Amino acid sequence: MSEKLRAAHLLVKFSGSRNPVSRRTGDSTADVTYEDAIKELQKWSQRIASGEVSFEEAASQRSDCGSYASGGDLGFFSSGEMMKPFEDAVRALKIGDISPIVQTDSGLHIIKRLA
Repeated sequence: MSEKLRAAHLLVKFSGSRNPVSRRTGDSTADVTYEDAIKELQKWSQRIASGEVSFEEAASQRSDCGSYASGGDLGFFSSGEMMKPFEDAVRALKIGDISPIVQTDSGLHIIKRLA
């Protein structure tokens, strides 16, 4: 029951990740690798978890995905409406839970369930 979900996600792009331009670089993220990207995502995913910054604060600046202008959080969607490894993580956490560094087609993600 209840197919509708709400979640917040961050997206990091890296040199060669199909699209070498992040909202965090604006021009190109072709200088940062998947390692440097994980190095970065793991810090924001850390701070968001530790309480240094909120997902919103990190996402709006760092996330290359359109949710940068939304606060990282998305609206309501039907379970399975996202990406395979993305939704895999979303279902793997409840409200208030954040997922470990999950890579995707075009880069890196961390997601937390809002509802």
